[PDB]
Amino acid sequence: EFSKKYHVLYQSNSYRGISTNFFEIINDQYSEIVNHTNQILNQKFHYRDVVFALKNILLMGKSDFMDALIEKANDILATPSDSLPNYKLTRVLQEAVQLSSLRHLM
Amino acid sequence: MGGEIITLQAGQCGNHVGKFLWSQLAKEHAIGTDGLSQLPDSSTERDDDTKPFFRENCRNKFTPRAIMMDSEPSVIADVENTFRGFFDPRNTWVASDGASAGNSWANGYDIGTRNQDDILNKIDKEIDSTDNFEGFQLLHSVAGGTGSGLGSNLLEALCDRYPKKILTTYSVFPARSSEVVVQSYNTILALRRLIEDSDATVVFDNASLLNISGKVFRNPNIDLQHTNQLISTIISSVTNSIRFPSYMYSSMSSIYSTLIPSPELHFLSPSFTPFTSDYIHDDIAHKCHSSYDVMLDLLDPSNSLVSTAMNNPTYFNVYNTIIGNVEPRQISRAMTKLQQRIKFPSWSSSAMHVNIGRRSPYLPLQPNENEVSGMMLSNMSTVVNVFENACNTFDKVFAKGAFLNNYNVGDLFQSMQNVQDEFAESREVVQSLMEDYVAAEQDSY
Repeated sequence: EFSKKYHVLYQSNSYRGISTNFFEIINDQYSEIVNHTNQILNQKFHYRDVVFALKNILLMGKSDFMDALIEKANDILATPSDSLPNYKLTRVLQEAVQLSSLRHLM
Repeated sequence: MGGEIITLQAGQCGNHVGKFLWSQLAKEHAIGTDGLSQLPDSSTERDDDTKPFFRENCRNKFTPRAIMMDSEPSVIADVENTFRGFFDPRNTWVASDGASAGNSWANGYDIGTRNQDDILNKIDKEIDSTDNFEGFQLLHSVAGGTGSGLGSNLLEALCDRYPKKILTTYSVFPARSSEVVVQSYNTILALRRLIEDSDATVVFDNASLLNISGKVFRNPNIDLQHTNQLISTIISSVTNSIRFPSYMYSSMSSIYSTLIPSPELHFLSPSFTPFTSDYIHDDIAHKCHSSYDVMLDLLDPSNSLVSTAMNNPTYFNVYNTIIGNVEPRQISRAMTKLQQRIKFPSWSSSAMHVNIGRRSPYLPLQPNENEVSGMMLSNMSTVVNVFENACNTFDKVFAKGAFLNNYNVGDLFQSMQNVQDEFAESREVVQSLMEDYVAAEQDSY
C-alpha cells in the first residue's frame, strides 16, 4: 500500500495528467489485491467452504442431519410452542451437527 | 451415524467375498490393511468413513463390523495375511462341532442350534457397540450344506429377536436347471426361511455369474476365488449411498424404504456395465454419456438369470439405476427424460412407471479417470419361474425317496418331509398371486 502511495506521488512528481499510466499502476494493484483477497477469504476464513456449506444448510442439501433433526424434534414440535422448546431444539440442533458427522481436521 | 450394518458371512464364499470387500473399502477410504489412517490430510471430512461397516478403536485403527461363521480355511487365509488387524479374532467362529455338513441343510441348521449361545454372544457384542442399527446383510450360497443351513437358522432367530430392523441377504443361486438333484432339497428348505425372514434378497445366479467370469476375465485357471472378486465389486457399488451420505439425494435408508413394494416381491437381480479389472487387462474402454446411457438398458451382460434376462413379458416392480462418476448433468437429464418415456421395462395394468436412478461421483483417493460406470438393481415378477423349476426338481427327488432317514428322527418331517409339502402349497399360492398383480385385478372396485 505504502509503495502504492509512493507511486501515486511518483506520477504527481513529473505530472502531465497521464490517466492511462496512472490507471495501469492502479490496474496492476487491483489484480494483485483481488487475487490476495481471494487467498485471504478462501484460505483464512474458509469462503469456498462457506458457500458449499450454505448450499448444504439453506438449500438443505445435508440429508443426514435433517433426518436426525426431525427424529429428535418430532415429539416436541407436535406439542405447541413455548419458551423452553427453543432450548431443547437448540440442543437437538447441536446433536444433529454431531450426528451428521461434521468435524474439524484442518 | 448413517444407520449401522452388520454383515454375516456364512460358508466359503461369504468369507472369501468378505475379505475382498474389506480390501476394497480400505483402499477407497484411504486407510491401512490394519485400518490405520493415512498420516498427511487424506480425509478432512471430505468423506465420512463409514461407521456402518467400521468401528473405530481409539488407536484409530479401523476394524470391520462383521461376523464370520464357517470352518477354519477362509478365516486362516485372512489371518495369514496382513489383512489381520482389519479382522477380529472374536467375531470369527470356526466349527469344531460341525462334523461334516455333508451337503445337507438340516445338518447345518442343526449345528447352528447347538452353538446358538456362543454365536449369539458374537452377534450381541457387535449389536451392543451399535449406535442405531439400520440392519443386517447376510452373505452366503444356497445349495451348500453350510451356506444353506446355518444361514437359514440364524435368519429365523434374528427375525424373532429383533423385529424392528432390516434383514437383507445376498444369496448365490445355482441354475435354472440341475445336474445334481438334491440341490433342490437344500434350496427348498432354505427358501422358506429366505422368503419370509428376509425383507430383501439379492440373487446372484451362478450360471450367469460364471459367464461373466469366463468371458470377461478369460483365464483358464479360474475358480470361485477368482469369481468372488466380481461379486465384491458388485456388492461394494450397491453400498455407495451409505458410505457416502454427502450425496444429498442419495441416502440409503430412505432409498431402501421407497424402492421396496412390499417384501412379497423382493428377489432382486443386478446387472452392471462396464467392468473393472481384477484378474485381467485394465479398463481402457471409454465411451460416450449416450453410450453409457444405452448400455444400462441392456441386460446382455447377465450377472444374474432370475428369468429377467431370458424374457420380460410380465412387469418390473421396481428398477433402480446406480450411477458412479460425475459427467455432464444437463445431458444426464435430457437422456433420462427419453428413458422414462421410452419405457424399456414391461408393465402391469396399474404400474406403468416406477424406475429410479441415482447419481454419485467417484472418490479421488482412487486414480482419477473419466470413465463412467453403473449398476442396475431391479425387482421383477418373472422370478416365479425359478420357484416353478424348484417345484419340478422337488417333485423329482421326492419321487425317488432319496435319504429319508435323517429327516424321520425330526418331529417336523415324521411322515417323511412334511415341511417341503407345506412349502410346495405355500409357494404355489404366492406364484399365482404375483401373476394377478401384472393384470387388472390388482385394483378392483
